[PDB]
Amino acid sequence: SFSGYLKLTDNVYIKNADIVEEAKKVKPTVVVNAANVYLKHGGGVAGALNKATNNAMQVESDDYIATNGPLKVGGSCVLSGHNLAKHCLHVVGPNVNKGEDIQLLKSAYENFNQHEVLLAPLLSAGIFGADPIHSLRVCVDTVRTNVYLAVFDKNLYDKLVSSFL
Ligand SMILES: CC(C)C(=O)Nc1nnn(C)n1
Repeated sequence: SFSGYLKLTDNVYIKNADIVEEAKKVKPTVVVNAANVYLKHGGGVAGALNKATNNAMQVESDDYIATNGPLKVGGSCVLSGHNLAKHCLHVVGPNVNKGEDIQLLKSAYENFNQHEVLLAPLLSAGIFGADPIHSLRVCVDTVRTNVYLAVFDKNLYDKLVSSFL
């Protein structure tokens, strides 16, 4: 199962890891994607997860959007995990760089509660523009299921652990 994680709370764990590499190693039941409403997996975690699936995630996602329309900011959908996981939970955190309401970050993390265990990135962090320290705080105060957080950046990982209240 998951190895090398630092335990933050009863149910939240954290590791300085590449979530693609982590997913290929563990093959978790659920890998969380830092998705946008259109499921256009261009950059950040989404671009990296999609590239690891050889674009199969994007092909599946375009069919999902053609049938269902876009997700809501704060919403999610469950699609295939391809070669990374059994399932991919595509969760849309607010993109602060698009002027989206940061208050939707709690709604976004609530989607994790539908899954007993997940491998995930910090929602709205990275290219989504939110403060990752705030994202981790909302994660630990919202998610009640077992979440294994993969933080790519070592310097950010150290800052998150050292500042964790
Ligand atoms: C109270 C408001 C800001 C809120 O949480 N709205 C919401 N959360 N997820 N979706 C979708 N819509």
